[PDB]
Amino acid sequence: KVCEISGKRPIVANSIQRRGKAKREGGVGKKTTGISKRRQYPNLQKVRVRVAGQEITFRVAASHIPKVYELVERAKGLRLEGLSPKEIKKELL
RNA sequence: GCCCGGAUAGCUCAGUCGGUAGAGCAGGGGAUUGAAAAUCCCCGUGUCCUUGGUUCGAUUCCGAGUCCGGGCACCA
RNA sequence: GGUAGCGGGCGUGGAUCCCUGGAUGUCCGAAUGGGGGAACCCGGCCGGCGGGAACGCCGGUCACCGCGCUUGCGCGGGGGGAACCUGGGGAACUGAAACAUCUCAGUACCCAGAGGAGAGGAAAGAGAAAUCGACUCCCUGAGUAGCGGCGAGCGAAAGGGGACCAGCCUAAACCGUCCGGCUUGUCCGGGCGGGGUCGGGGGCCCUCGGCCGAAUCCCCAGCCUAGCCGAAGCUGUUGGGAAGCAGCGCCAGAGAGGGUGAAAGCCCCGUAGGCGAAAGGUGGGGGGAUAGGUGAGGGUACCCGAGUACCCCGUGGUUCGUGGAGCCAUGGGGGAAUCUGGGCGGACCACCGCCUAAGGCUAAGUACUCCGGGUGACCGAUAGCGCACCAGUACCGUG
RNA sequence: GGGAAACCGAGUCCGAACAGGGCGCGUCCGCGGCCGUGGACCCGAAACCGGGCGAGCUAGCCCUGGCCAGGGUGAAGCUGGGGUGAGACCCAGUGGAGGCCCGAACCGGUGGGGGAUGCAAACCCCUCGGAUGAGCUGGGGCUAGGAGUGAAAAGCUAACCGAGCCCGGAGAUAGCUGGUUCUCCCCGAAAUGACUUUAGGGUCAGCCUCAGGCGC
RNA sequence: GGGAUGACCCCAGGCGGUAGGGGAGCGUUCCCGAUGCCGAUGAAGGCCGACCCGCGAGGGCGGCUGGAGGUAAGGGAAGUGCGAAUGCCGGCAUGAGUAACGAUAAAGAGGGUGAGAAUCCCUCUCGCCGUAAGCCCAAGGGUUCCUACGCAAUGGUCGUCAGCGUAGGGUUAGGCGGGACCUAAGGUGAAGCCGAAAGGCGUAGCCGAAGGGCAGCCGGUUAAUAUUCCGGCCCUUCCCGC
RNA sequence: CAAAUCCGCCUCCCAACAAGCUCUGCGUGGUGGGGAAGCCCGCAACCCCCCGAAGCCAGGGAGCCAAGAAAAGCCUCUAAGCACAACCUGCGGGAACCCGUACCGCAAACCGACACAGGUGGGCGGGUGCAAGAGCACUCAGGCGCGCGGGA
RNA sequence: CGCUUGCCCGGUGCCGGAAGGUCAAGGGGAGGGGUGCAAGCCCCGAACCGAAGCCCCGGUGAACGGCGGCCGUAACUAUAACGGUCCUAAGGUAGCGAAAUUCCUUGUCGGGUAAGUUCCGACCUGCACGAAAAGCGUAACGACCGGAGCGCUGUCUCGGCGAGGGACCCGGUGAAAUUGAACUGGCCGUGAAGAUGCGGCCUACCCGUGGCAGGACGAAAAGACCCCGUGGAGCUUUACUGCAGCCUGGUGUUGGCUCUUGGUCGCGCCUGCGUAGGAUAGGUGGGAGCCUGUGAACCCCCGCCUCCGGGUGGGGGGGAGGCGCCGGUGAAAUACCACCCUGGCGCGGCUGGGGGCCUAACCCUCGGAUGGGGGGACAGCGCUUGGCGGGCAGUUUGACUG
RNA sequence: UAGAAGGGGGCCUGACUGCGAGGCCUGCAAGCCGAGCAGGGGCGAAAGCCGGGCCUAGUGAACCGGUGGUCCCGUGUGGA
Repeated sequence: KVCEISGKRPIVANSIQRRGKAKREGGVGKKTTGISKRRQYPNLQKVRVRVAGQEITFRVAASHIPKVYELVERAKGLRLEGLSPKEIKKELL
């Protein structure tokens, strides 16, 4: 699934199996014994964090963890209550 | 093809951190006992592969040649 | 209405009939009060009807999600569409005279989204020209340059001819205000407003002020949705019938065509030519109005889009299949600078040049044909659409 | 025009070479024959892949109901009697157990005959297996295509399953088999060789034909 | 060879033919020729001929049929010629008056009716079923129920008959069965979790029945309905008032 | 998942293969209906014995191991509330909606292209005889002779 | 159910082994190269450290599996209790045996029959039984397969008669596969080698109805069998290549405090005893002076190293003296000062391994918690490295060929 | 084939570079024989002979790579 901050989501990539010797060394070069489709995923993770009274957690790529703690800070100038951890986040840019 | 180890007594192997060439086994002479062994004394044996060079000389230290032994790859 | 028949009616006091606007429109269906085996059952609240409290009708109103403004109130969305379009996923038969890389192919297909189109789009561009100057589309370039078990095969771009013609708004410094935090400070950060948009510009300090103009609104012309006017021939004869044949005439901006008992410019409907809208659509094509935008110096060096550029690992796009492998995109790890900044010109270094990434919009030229009209060295009932006829019907299948 | 190219040019390339030697004197449209790419003369597979439709037939399990005439055998346990120091134990009576027995309904299919353009795309007659259980059965549910289910045959999954049906890719491919439509005139073959994952298929040579030229 | 090239006369040779190569023609559809030409005193198409012209494919001529179209000379395009494909569509033949007429429970006579009766109606004999071949419900079917007129077809024969044709009748509920009650497997699904899209899970809730809950018995009437209509006896809920 | 006078746990007066209060079945019951075989369509009893369920009283009893649905209606306990409400027991008068109901239904009307010798769940299924029975033979009620026939 | 289930861990599998060999990314960088005028910027790259797997050492049978040959010998002959020799991981035990296993085979004896390739009992030269793909047995059970008797019969010698439903004749209704056209005979021959159809001869007036199956190479199904096609599809494995899954090193999510050790670069101290020689000489260069109130000679208290000869560092006292050249020996000589690792200690940076304890990420739990317990930087997950991998997929497995 | 191709010695390296008229063989592509000119050599006094071996088998197209050289190309220019 997808990063709530960065918008990164799984992609398709190939998997190329080669044998043989680099041309760059010894020679003749490499042959592709096979190729298959497969997918790469974003290293994502949970970040739980304070903000107001409620708990509110984010499921974000590891590479943007910081950007959450940054968002917490710059929502210090903002009126936040209402039994709605759900709307805090929604109202959280 | 590329990177490691090695050659020393008949066999199998230990060495000065440059100045000594040494073990075990086998073979041989004797001690021995009912037989065969196991004890125990005693000796034989060298171009240290190899040609060069460092050096006061070198088995050791370094260029190089040679063969035996490993290790990892490529093959149109 | 497709009219025949009973059995009744209407109309120059202008009917039937055609165009435009409105009214009414059960039940199902995205289906939305709730339920459900689609067209059926069952409710709440407010009002109405019956003698009407129990019963039953009638009208109004009650789904969920997303955005905004004091929990209510406002805007929106949902589904369908012959092709045509963009994005996310994405085969195999086959070809290679076997097959595995390669090919068929980013094809068939699935999914989401857009609209009368869609996509793209104003240079971190092309590439070698003392060069060009957004994007799309056609003709060349060219089966060229290249890619390739260098096999089978795949296959660019620049440049030249045309079509169309258009350019714009923000982020950031700096300034003002409203609100809510803190360690109550000339402070931190949030919403508006102002400033500001570039191949060098902008901000801040000090000395000089004028046209360009909508893609937004308004008005017209024209056009679509009913219709109207239209020239000129008689007789005889053969014949079931004249439009044939014969005598004597006439029109033509009209001798396209169809019809009439056979074969007709002048009998009928038309054709050439010319007319017409109260109402609804359309509409810079032609006129008007705003919104918006236009200079120069000299100094400070405060700002120019960040987990980004950049390097490394894994992949995709391109003619490029690891190759000397750049450029453009990016899942993972590390990780800057603000113009003495940064990317590109096919590893790399140095010279010489090109361009300003990390926010957005933007007509026209192009695509398709459910729909209407025009044509045909197209078919003429085993043809042509599957259907000229009551056909996606009868009939076949659980579907 | 030569050359891989730099390049040179009526020449140019290998070469030291005024040796030798290799290559070096029209276009446009119409018409007709043949070739390449596209189904490319027409009909035909067994199969492969994609998206859907099927558990109202059949297989398993889940929820809730229903059904099994009448006979037969007689487990344990009770109660009494006996036995012993106490007991084990042994008798009678009672009692009604069980993937027990006979046999309908009901579930099944063992042997033989009939049927064989059938009454019937699995039937009929005689005979036979089970029948309180690992039992049969109605209604409501769930699992699917390299997947389900299976007391296990590769069985079943809507009258043909060693991988269902429908539509599409699609006019797959088919070195194989079949078929190919009016008339007259002139000429008229081959069934050999070489190579071929080749051997009933091909490529070159050979043998048929037409046009132009040459002329014993 | 003539050679007044005449495509006509004279002379001399060649002419079996599969795969194939080459050369000439004939016919089918459509276009120019066309605002023309033929045509009811008869177009196209159809049927006949012993006649005329062509080597032949073909083309003329004549007679009958047909009733509104046809289209030269000279040229141009192509869906252009069938006997075979276990070819495709349709029509009609052969087997042939042949095998069959769907349980071996079984028939006979007399009266009706009618154009017409082995096959319809009535009566009397005979035979077959009777944990059925009888009666009552559930599913599924969808007017087949009842009546009046009928018999072309459907019926394995016949048909005056019918589950057939035309037309009109006929299904009545507080208490029977479902729904304005309940929950079962399972399904759906607030909160909530997951997945490239499509979508997959899931607490409470909701749907879901032949299981739980729940008030009707005995008689009579129709051509065709009956715990539904009618009669006697016996019940259940709501609402208002005392 | 204390809110209870209800449940559940202790403790002690009475009371116990009972009585008492309940709730079903069958019997009877005011009275209402029905009512053969027989002639051309028609006279109005209803009593006594015997066999007897697999049905009823039903949540009955015993034995056994494999240890045998949920929820509402229905009783009771209290919450907020409310006590001029509100329930409960009689008695009177009102009110009581939607859908199905013909016919075939082991079959010629359903599944099998057919008026097909096949397939199809629940209840009733009389009498006599053969040991029993839903078995077998005949037979009640009721229904049929199977939509081609005649001769040899 | 009963009685039992022997021997072989060479090879395959699985289980155990903190050593050792091989080993990918990664760490590390001796040294090389391209370019710049250079600062630099760019490529390659050797030692060494570096997982799972593999090698290696062991275990393991109700784990895959396996369980011998040739010659000789007893006072008749026959045969061998005994013996020799080769091979193996080990050489088949008990029990059964011409068998659902036996080729030779109808083995040979016996039983049953008048006669018995079958059947039952025996014997073994078991082509080719054998212990949990169990061995030898076993009351009761069986629409299972074999061999026998008794009873009874149309099964048969060997057929007969009879019944009903069809077959046949008449009235009504009326199909089918098949079909080049047909005026459709025998024998010998002939022919693409099995003739109604050609040749010669022989037979035979025209047309039907009930019967039979020898022929029309009769009908039906574009042969399963055999080939053939560089045709298809299901199954297998130590066939090829991949993929799901599982294992594993480095990273990220990932943090505190200790102890213990590696490798590297700094520096600061040591380190060295052949023969001779004052005495324990590392090299090479410098070198005529150095040391002491920056308290020297001598003694005692005390650490470390040793070739046991000595070398060297501290503390306390004490007082004014110490060394080299020269000399002499040796290849090389001395005091003092330099760069230099031959090996070692001490603080340093720089990364890198193992042990513990913590709690605060992550995960599990607790009468529902802004909290308490438990695990804990491990586990899970992202990217990446190498391995195992018929559990799954695509395919290849030649031609000639009397 | 001894009128040496056989046996023995001396000096050598033509087991050359650049070409090659003309033919054998032949579907293709391959295989074979080769006089002669230029250059620089060996043996011989010279004539001359030598472009491996008495002769006919001892072999493998293209593709992809390795090493050593050289006139060539070198993605704006120099170099890589």
